[PDB]
Amino acid sequence: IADEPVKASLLLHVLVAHKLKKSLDSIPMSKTIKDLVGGKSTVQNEILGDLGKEFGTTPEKPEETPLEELAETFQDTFSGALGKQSSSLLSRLISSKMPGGFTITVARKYLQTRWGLPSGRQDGVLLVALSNEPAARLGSEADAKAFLDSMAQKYASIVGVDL
Amino acid sequence: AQFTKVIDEPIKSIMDGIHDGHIKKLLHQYYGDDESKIPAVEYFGGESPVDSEDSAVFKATSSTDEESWFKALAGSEINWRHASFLCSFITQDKMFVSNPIRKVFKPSQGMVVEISNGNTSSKTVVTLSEPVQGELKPTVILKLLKENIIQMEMIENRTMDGKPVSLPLLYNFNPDNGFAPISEVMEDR
Amino acid sequence: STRPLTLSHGSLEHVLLVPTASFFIASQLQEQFNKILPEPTEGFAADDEPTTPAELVGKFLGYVSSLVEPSKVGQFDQVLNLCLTEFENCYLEGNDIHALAAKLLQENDTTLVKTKELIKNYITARIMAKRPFDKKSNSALFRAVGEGNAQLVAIFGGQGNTDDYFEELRDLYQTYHVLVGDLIKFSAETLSELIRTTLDAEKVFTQGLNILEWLENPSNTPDKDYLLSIPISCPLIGVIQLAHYVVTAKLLGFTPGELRSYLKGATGHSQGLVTAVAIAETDSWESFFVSVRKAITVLFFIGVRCYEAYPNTSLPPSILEDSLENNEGVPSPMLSISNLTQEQVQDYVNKTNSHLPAGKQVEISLVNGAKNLVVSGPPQSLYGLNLTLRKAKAPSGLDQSRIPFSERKLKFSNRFLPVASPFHSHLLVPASDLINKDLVKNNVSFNAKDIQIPVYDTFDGSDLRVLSGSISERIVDCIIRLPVKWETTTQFKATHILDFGPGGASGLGVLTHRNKDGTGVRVIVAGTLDINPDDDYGFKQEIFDVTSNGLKKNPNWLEEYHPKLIKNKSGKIFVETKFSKLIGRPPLLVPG
Amino acid sequence: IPLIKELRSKGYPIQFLTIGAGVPSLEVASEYIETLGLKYLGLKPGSIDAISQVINIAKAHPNFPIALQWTGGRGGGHHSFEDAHTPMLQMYSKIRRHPNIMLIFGSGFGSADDTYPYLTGEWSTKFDYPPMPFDGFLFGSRVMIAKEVKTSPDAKKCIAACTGVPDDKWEQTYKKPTGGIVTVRSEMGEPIHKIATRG
Repeated sequence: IADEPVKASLLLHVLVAHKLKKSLDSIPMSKTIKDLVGGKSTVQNEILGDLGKEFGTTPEKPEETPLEELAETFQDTFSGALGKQSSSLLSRLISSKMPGGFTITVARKYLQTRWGLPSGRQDGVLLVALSNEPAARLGSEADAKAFLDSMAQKYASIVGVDL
Repeated sequence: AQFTKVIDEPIKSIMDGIHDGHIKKLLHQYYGDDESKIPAVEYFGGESPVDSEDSAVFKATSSTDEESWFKALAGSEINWRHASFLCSFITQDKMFVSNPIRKVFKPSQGMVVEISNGNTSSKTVVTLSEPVQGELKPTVILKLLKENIIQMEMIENRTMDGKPVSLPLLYNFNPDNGFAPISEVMEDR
Repeated sequence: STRPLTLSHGSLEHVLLVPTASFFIASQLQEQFNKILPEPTEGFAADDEPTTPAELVGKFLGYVSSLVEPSKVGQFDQVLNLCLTEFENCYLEGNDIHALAAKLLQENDTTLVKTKELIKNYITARIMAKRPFDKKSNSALFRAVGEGNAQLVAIFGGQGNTDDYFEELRDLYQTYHVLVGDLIKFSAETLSELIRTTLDAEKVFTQGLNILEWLENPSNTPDKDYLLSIPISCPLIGVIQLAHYVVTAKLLGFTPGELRSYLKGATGHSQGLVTAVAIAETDSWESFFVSVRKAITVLFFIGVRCYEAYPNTSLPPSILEDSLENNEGVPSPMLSISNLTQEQVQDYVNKTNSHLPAGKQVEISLVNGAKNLVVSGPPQSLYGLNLTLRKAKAPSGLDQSRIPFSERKLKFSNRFLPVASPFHSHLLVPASDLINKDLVKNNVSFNAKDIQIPVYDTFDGSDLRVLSGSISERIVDCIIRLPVKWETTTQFKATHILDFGPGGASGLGVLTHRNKDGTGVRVIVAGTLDINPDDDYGFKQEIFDVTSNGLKKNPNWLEEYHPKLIKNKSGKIFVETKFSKLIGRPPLLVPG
Repeated sequence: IPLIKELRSKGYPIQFLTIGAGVPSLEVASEYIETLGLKYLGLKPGSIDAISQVINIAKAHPNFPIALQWTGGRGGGHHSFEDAHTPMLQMYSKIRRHPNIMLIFGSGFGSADDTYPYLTGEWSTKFDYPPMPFDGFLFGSRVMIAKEVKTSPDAKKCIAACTGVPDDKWEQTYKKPTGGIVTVRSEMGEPIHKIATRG
C-alpha cells in the first residue's frame, strides 16, 4: 500500500484530544480552543505550548480561531515529520504501557509487513493509538497486536484507506 | 492604591519601614518592648522548611547515612562549622558552586573525623585522617585563621621528600549573608 | 524440654514449642484443626482462612477456646494457656492487639472482617484461658493524662449519624462477645421488664423488643424502618455507647468510675447527653448497672412518649417520588443544610413559616457548625422548605470561577437525616410532662453530688451540676424542646475528644474535628477500628497504643506557626517565619 | 526554561523561579523541580482547583520548598474573580499539613500595619475561625512609585492621584472606575486592573 506523510489536521486533533484524555471522536474540529477548556486557564496555554513545540510557528490568536482553519495554516509550513512532542508522546506510549517484548521499532515493521502500510501510514496509525489509550493494564503482545489491528481500522475509516 | 501616596521614596526606606513596623508590633505584643528577650544566632537562614560535646570522634563506614553524618559533624550550635558542613552552596565571587566541604567530607569508609574545642568555635578544629599507604594519617585540617576566615589545610603526604605539603583553602565567612555565608577567596588563590 | 509442633495453612506457617508432657494433647488438637482448617487458595482471597501467620494463630486460639470450658478443668487448658502466652510473645510484643490489627490492615492485604475475627478470637481465648485484663494498661494517652499534659473529654453521638446502628450493635455483639454479652443480656432483660412495666409499650413495639434474638440470628431481625423508629433506636444507641465505654474500660483495666475520673469533662449530642451524666454517676463494676439502668430507662421513655406526641404518618407517594428523582434524601423530620449561614436558614424557615400554620411550622433543631445546621419539623413541611432551597442553590457541577465572587450563586447541599421524629421542636413538648411522671414513678433521679466530672448542657454549654432544679428535667427539656448549639457547648480547652457515640466514620467526632480543626484538639473514634489515610484524626487503636503512636497531637496553628523574632551576630533583627528561615532575608518579597 | 537550565548549570545566583498567571501540570512541575536545580519554586494559584494543584505538587515533592503565593482577585495585573479571604479559609487546613509549603499572602498591601493581623493570624478571628499565621507577604502596587523603578515620573503622579478603595468594593472594578482603577480584558481576554486613564 502507498505511503502518505501525516497531515497537520490529524496531528493537531490527536494532540488536542490526548491532552484532554478524551476519544478522537468526542472532540469536534469546528470549535475554538477557548470553547473546549474555557473552564481552566492553564490547560489552554499548555495546549498552545505542545502545539508550538510540535509545529514550531503558531499564528497570532490561535485559541479564538477554531481548529479546522489552523489545520492548513500549520500544513503549508509543516512537512510530515513526528517532530519533538509526538516523538516523546509515542515513546511514553510504548514504554509506560506493557508491550514489554516489542518496542516502537518492532511496532513499525509489524504494521509495515502484516498490513503493508509504510512510514507516513505508521505515524498516522500511531496518532490513532495515542487518542484511544488503553490506560488500564493490558495482558501481553496478543492484546497489543489486536489493538494495532483496530487502530489501523480507525485510521483507515477516518482518512478513507482500505486494507 | 489606598497606600500608594509617597512618590520617589527608596524601596529600601519603604520595605525597611514595613519590616521595622512588623518587628516593633511583634516586639510589643510578645517581648514586652525588650531587645534582650529576642534570641541571638550567628547567622539567620539556610534552615529547610521541611522541619553538646567539646571533643567527639566520628568514623565514616560505607554504611553511614550522609544526613546524620553532616548533622553530627556540623552539630547543634549555629557557628562557622554549622554553615561550613550544612550550607549547600558557597559563593565563588557572584557564582554559586556546590559546597566543596561536603564534597571532601563525603561519608565513605576509611576516613576518621576528630572535633577539638567543638563547644568553642573560636578554637574549634575538625581533623579528618585517612589511611595514606595503609597508615591512618591526618589529611584535612578545617579551622579558623583570624575570626572572619575559614582555613581548610588540605595536606598531601606522598610528596618528593616525605615532609607533607599543606594546601591553603580560604573562605570569607559572612554570617550577615546567612543564605550563603561561605564565599571562597579568589585573590592570590 | 519443649518439642516443636508445626501448624500451617498453605504458605503461611508457625512453630510452637509445646512441652513434651503436653505434646500428645497438642498433636491431637492440631490434627483436629488441620481437619477443620479449609483448603488454602492463592492470596487467601476467600473468606474464613488466614492471610498472615498472626491470623492462623488467632484461628487456633479461637478454635481451642471454643472446646475449652471455664467451669470444668480439661486437658486443653494447658495447651490454651501455652499457645496464648506464646502468641503474646511472637506478634503483639509491647503494644496492645488493636494497633497490631490495624497494622495487618495497612501493611498486609487483610480485610476489615478478618481483622474483627482475629480480635474476637484473641479476646475469646484470653477470657477462656481465665486471663482477664486486670493490669492497668500502659496506654500513652491516659498516662500523659496522668502527668496532666492531655485533657481528655468523651462526647456521645445522637441520632442521624448512620442508618444501620443495629448492624454496629451486632458487630459489637459478635467481635467482643466475652466483654459486652453480660451488659447486652442485662439490657435485653431490662427492656423486656420495661415493655410490660409501661402501660401500652407492647402497643408501640408491634414486633416486640427481643434484641438478643435479632443479635444471635440476623434472619430474625425485623425490617430496618422498625429499627430506625425512636422508641427502639434511642435506647439501643445508649446501649452501644455504654458497651463501647465498658469495652475500653475493660481493655484499660479501669473501673467505670476510674475511667470517668480520668475525663476532665464529658458532653453528649441530644440523646447521648444522658449517657455522659450516667457515666458521670458510675463508680465501680458492681455499682455500674444501677447507672446503666437509669440511662437505659430514660431513653426508653424518651422513645415512647415522643412517639405518642408526634407519631410519624404515611407520606404521599408523589412527594417521595419527587424527593428521590430530584437527588434528595427520603423525607424525614430532620434536614441537614451544609455551607449555609444561620441567618440565611432562619430567614428561609421564617419565609416558609409565614405561609404554614403554627402546628406545621418548622424550627432549627441543631446548630452543629457555623455553616452546618439541622432544621426539624413535619417531613412534608421540610420537603416544602427543600423546594424553596432547591430554587436558590446552583447545580452541583456549575463552575462559577469566571463570575465575580459577589455575583456567584451560592452552592450548598441539603440532605434528609435518617430519623423518625422531629427532635428539639415544639411537636415533642407535650411528651415532656409524661416522661417527667415516667422519671418519678420508676425512681429515676440524678443528684448534683453524685455527678463527679462537669457535664455540659447542649444549649448554653454550662455545667449541669450548678443547676437549681432537677438535672433530669433539664436533660428532657434539652433533648425534646431546647435546640443544640453544639458549637456553644464545646468552649472546653481539652486536647483529646473520644467519639463513644454511634456513627464511627460519619459520627459526631468527625463533625466536631471539622468544627474546631487547627486548635490542637485531637478527635479519636472510640466506636470503630480503622486507618485514616489523612491521619488528621485517630481511631480506636490510638486509645490502646502505648508507644510514640499513642500520643499524637493535632497542630494548633497559632502556636506552631507563631511569628517570632531573631537577631544575627551583628544584631540585624529579622522576623523569623518559615519563609524567612528558608531565605535568611525578611519574609517580604517584591513579586514579578 | 532551557535558558535557566544553563544558568543553573553555570550557577548564576538565581535563587528561585516563580510561574505566574496559573500553575503548571504535575509532569512539568516535576521536570522543573529536579532538573532546573533551584532552591525553591513559586506559584500564584488562581482558585481552589489551582490551590489543589499546588498541594498535589507539594505532595509528590515533599523535600523541595514550594511558595504558595496566594493573591485574591483584588491584586494588580492579571487577577481572577476569587475573594482574598474565603478560598484561604477553605484551603488553609489542607495546605498546612504539608511542611514544605510556605504560604505567602499578597494583594492589596502597602503598609506593615494592615498585614500584621495576617502575620499574627488574628485576621481569621473576625471570620469565627482559629488564628492562621502566614509565612510572609508580597507588595506589588506599593513598590510601584518607588525611586529605583523605571516608571515615568508623570505616571507616578497619576498613581499617587489614584485614591484606592477598601476591600469590600473592589468587585465593582468590572463595571466603572472605582478609585481610579477599572477592570479591562487582556489581549487574550484575561481580566486586568488598570488605572482608569482615557486610553
